[PDB]
Amino acid sequence: MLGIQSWVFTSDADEKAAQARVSQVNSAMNNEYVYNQQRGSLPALVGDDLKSWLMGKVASRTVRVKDGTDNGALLVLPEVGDKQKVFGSTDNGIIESALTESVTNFKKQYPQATTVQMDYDPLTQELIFQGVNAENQLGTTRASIPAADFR
Amino acid sequence: NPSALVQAMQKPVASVTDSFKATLSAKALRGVEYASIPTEAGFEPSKALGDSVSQYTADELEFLSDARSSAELAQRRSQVQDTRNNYDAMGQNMLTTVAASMLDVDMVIGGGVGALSKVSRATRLAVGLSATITPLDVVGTSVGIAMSAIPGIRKVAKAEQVQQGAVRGGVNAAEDAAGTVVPPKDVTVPPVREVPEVQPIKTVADEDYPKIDIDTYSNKEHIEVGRSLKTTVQNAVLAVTALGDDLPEVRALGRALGASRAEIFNTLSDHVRGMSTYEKTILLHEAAHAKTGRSIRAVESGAVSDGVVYEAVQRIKEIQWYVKANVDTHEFISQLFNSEHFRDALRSVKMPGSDGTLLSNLMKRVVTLFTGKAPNAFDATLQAFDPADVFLNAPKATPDLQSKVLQAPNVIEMNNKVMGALNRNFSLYERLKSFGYKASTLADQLVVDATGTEANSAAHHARAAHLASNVSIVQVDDAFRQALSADWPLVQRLRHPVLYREAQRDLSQKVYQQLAENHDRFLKGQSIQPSNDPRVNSMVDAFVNSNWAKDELARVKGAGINGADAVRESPYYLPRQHSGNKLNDFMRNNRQVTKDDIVGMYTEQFSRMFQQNGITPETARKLGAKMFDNMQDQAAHVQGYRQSIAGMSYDDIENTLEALEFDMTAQYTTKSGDMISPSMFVNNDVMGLMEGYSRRMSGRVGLAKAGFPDLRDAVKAIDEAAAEAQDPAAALHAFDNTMNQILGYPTGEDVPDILRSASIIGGALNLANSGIYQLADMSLMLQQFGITKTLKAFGSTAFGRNAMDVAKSAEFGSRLQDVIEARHVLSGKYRSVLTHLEDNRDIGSLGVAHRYVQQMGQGTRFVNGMEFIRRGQAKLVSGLIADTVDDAIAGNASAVTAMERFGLNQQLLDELRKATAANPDMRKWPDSVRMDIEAVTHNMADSIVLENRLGEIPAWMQFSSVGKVILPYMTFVAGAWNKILRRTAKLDGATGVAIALAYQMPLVTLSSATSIAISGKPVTPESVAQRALVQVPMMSWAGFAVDFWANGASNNLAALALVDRMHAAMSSIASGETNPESLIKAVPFLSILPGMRLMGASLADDD
Amino acid sequence: ASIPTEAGFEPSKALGDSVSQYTADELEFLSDARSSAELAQRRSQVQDTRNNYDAMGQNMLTTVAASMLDVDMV
Amino acid sequence: ASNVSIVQVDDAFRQALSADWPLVQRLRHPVLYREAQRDLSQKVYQQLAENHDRFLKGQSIQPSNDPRVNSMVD
Amino acid sequence: EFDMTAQYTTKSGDMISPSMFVNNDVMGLMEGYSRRMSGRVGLAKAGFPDLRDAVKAIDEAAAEAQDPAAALH
Repeated sequence: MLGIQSWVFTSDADEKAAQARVSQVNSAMNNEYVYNQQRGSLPALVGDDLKSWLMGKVASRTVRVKDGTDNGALLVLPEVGDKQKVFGSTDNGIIESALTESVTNFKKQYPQATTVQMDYDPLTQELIFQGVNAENQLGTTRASIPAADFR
Repeated sequence: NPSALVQAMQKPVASVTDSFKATLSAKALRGVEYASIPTEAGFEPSKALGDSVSQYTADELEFLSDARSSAELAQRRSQVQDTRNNYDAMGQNMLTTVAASMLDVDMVIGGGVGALSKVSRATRLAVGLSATITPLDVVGTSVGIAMSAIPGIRKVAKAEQVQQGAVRGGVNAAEDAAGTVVPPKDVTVPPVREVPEVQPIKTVADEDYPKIDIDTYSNKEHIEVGRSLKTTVQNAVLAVTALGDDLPEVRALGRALGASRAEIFNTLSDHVRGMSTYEKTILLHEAAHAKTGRSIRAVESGAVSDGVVYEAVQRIKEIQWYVKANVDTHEFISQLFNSEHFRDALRSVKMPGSDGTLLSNLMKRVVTLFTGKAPNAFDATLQAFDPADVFLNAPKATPDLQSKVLQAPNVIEMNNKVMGALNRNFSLYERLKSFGYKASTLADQLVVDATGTEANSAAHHARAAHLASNVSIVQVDDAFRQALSADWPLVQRLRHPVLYREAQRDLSQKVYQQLAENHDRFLKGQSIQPSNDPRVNSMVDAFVNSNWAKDELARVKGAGINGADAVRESPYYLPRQHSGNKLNDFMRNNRQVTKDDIVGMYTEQFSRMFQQNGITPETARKLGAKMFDNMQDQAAHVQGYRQSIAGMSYDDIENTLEALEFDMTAQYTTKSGDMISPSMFVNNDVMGLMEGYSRRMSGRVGLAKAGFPDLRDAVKAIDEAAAEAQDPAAALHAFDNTMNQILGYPTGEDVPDILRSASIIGGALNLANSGIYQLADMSLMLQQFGITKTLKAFGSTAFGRNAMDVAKSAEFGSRLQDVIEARHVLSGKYRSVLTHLEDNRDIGSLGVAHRYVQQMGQGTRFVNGMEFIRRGQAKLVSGLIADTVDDAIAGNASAVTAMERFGLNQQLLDELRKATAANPDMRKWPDSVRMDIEAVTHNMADSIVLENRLGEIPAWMQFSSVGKVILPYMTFVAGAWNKILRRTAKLDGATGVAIALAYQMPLVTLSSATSIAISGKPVTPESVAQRALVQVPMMSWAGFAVDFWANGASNNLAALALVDRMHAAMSSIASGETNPESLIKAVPFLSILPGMRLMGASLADDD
Repeated sequence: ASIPTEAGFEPSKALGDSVSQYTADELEFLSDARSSAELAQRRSQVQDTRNNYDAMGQNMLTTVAASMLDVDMV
Repeated sequence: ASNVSIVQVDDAFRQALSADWPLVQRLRHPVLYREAQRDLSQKVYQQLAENHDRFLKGQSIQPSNDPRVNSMVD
Repeated sequence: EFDMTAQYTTKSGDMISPSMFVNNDVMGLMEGYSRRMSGRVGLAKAGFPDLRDAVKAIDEAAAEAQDPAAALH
């Protein structure tokens, strides 16, 4: 699910990417748990059952963009009312191919960025990309793309 | 038996609403969108939900229990679901939910599903995350983000490039196919070239968007580098050591410190690379001030009794004490660094209780502080103690603001300039005080909103009183709407606009007549009986239960406002007035009746009324003639105070005798044999008779509580104050205009009601450190964006050229400004046209209503919004007619030969020219020619509405140069509307806040551009944007959003309730508390920004 | 004093069947509970109050002097 | 007569800090513990100023968003 | 009567206002009021609704003893 290729002989570069992606998944799970708790909709589970519930919730929204470098890139799509209005399709295999140009351009503009985060702004019908740092802190790089051309 | 004693001695359980405070809690602001749904007999929202009540969060139930019929419940259950879906997406990031409290229009104005719950959750989240280092900074930053994302614009594309890009998809996305059908053994190239069906569109980053960032370091100690990027001290230090191979082996000291604020550089890994070796050592030398963070913790009970540090602080304080007798901690510690000979002073002394110089042992403890490792690195700091652009800065009073017009050198000027851009009243209070001293004392009693004393101005009390009335006017308004909900579905209203208006006039007459009987019967101890029309009973019942009739009579008697005890009370009370409109309209159709008959008519009544006082016949005729002269003035809106000081302003006989009982059924006979009676000229409508009474009585009650229960001394106190300034004429005029506005009279200008804006004055210092200035600065930059886009849009279209150009010409700009501002139409000669158009046509007459009824959601948000456009367009049409009539009278032949198309002739024109020359003032036309030119204009007004529907220029109007700018206007606006609905397609609140601005913004731009040119200065986009602020400050822009959301009586509740929620928070802030709740409540003007983004960016998209 | 109040607590509904083992003044002292912990502590104190006076009941006169010498009572 | 009603407000102040400050914590950080009372006193004093001036002018009262202040005022 | 918000400016440029010196605690403000009002109410019911004659009745009583200074004290 992390999208790493080498499975027999691995260099330190793969180790760094795995380490970053584990923290990314942890941050996503923390945000999901906080959002669920605030609405008062958490299930009656504890420990491993809750961990599995959260992991299953997060697992459905993961997409492994392909191009840009080796190991590609990893993104977690935001939650939307209905996918057919924003993304234009309910299948992830098409969005994965469609996001390639935007991801490649974003990485070309900001080489120093290691990870990418995606968010949706309903008020102006806009998709936003931003670089992220460890400890759930955010960077200064940002980009904007309308939904119409993506569809 | 025994269990009876236990419960007999317990205390009663608390109510089930005493708990849940700050979550449940004003229904009018929550049922606007469902107003016109008829009530269902015997419906009960609890009995209809049944088992389903177990799937809601204790506030959704609160919002659902208001249903009065099944359809209303069905619609509420639908809205509650969209409210969940919207907030699910925003939950992906915790910070964004904090900014949702200030940027969701539905939540800050009204209509949303719960407002208190969201705010009380945002405050808790902001407090939690801080455990951007204090709760205020979390609130401040949450909005800095979520608004800095540069938007993308559409652009035309070449078809070939897009198809090439799309083809590289599918490929690179079909390599994951299994290919078990048509294997590679059975593949062949097709004999024709395919091509996909993509559209030719690009996206391009915008260029004019500002780079918005929020300053959150001014009120804290911080380090400046090279006086941008913002980081922390414990982050910067590590980077220095890593990329510090050119440093003396100091590097170990840096490593030790790195394992032990805010920093700003004017890419981090390269900033430190562009620094010399010397500077980056001073960077560590100043970072050695880490003691301050630790001195504070040992003064506060944070480091309770932890050894090492607790002892080091004590034995530094002891040395601090010693130096005084023999030769706060922060200044001593700072002096240890920022000086040379101070260190030399301590070398010449040894300690009284241990070996070593006094200086030596002082350093021993600093290392324990900024390292924390108990008691060898003294050599490093000793050698680091031996000009660069790195400094340690103490907190400063004036934040850094990016906008041009807000920068000031000290704190008083900055505060004065900030409040000016938010509220209209401030610049008025400021201008009143320049008239000497007597004015200053009187200003505080009229317009100010004091924050630190009980004695408060008259406007404040009037505002407070005017909310009570509207809470009960609304309940009757919603009954009128429901009476016609049937028999007139939305589709029918759009076809028969003219006839639809009479369905209201009939009910108004019926109800008004019914309320006359029940009053006179109640006053004489008889019995009331119902009517046989089912609508009238419901309308009357909604009126008695509304209960405003007794409330007003009770309130007006409070403070004993002049001769108010003479009135009589009953639940069915309703005032009485004559109407100047019904008189003119009746005298127009019939021309056998002349002024000679109305005066004789009133003479008969007056002669009989005062018989017992020996009224001589001459006075009878004088009074009869002065009941007609001051009745025409009522229709033209030229009245004002100083003519109703004897008593109250609602008696038709007092207002006639003061200027130096009627049968209402006695029949008079005219010259031609037609019979006439005074009953035909009485006012009939209800709502237009309730609002007028309430507005003026609120103004009188507010003025009394300030210290003027009677206006007779109020006039004198003004006449005396004006005779102190160097120019008494201006001061008297200003005070008269202010008093007319307070009492609710037509001043002739187009401005919002005075009660809608506040004049907060108080503590400057406390406000500055709250952080409001940073949030006010941000909302003020986005104006540049919208106005720049509007100017570019005018520059692009062909119609925009010559329209932005007539506004510069001195030959025509002045007249266009007057046409936009409606200065010739609101009062005076020509108001007949506006009255005829205003209340004799419906939204169906716009034409644009038909063209969009199905894209826009066909609901209330459509009809509620279209009234705003009606009332916008009527003024423009009337102003155009008024301009083109005066132009004709001036002498322009081309206009005269177009005027005559509707009935002019030499006889009328000669008399008009003669009359205008004798007196150019002409507050009204003479009685000799009134009824002809009045009819000529009305014929014109109708024709333009029919030909102009499409947004076209009629053939006979080609002569008018200014008309070329007004008539085609509505086609220009329709272009912007199409592009927005091609982007959202919903028409929710955020879309309404964009459409309203799309319609209303350009007019302000043209008016401001015209205003700048005549003053002989260049017209640049920044200049236009700055001049627009002195016409419509930020808090008045939000007025338009409220105007497009609600109509009529429901508008006042929302518009007023925002201002008091601002005053009540700034008052608490000025006192000394800065709870983040206060900061959230204190900036209601910040809601329109996301709506501004949609309109501003949408004007750059290609078609 | 310093025990937080419990929302919707009712001392009569929490005792249930147990109300049949008290002397009509112990019930008076027990009906003041505002939360479960307070009731649990009151039920504990009522027991020490019985144990103390059991010993003093061995001699009738000593119970007469108990009215003037028990600090908690005076 | 006065003290019969001063006490009911005293017991509310104690209960507002019963949580967030168990007896063991009070014994470690004596100096800082004093500010937790000064903060609530300021908040409540400020809140009671608004509701008085609004009551005297015939307006309406509204609650606050901090759960302790509502209980203290009640 | 005091504005309580109007801002004054000192010699050094620091701004100052009278709001900073108001009392804030509640309990220490309730007990002080109650204790003195109880004392005034009790004194009124004894026959001295106003202290002006209460002072006089003491000044007159002291001038009878052999040592007026001690009695007044």
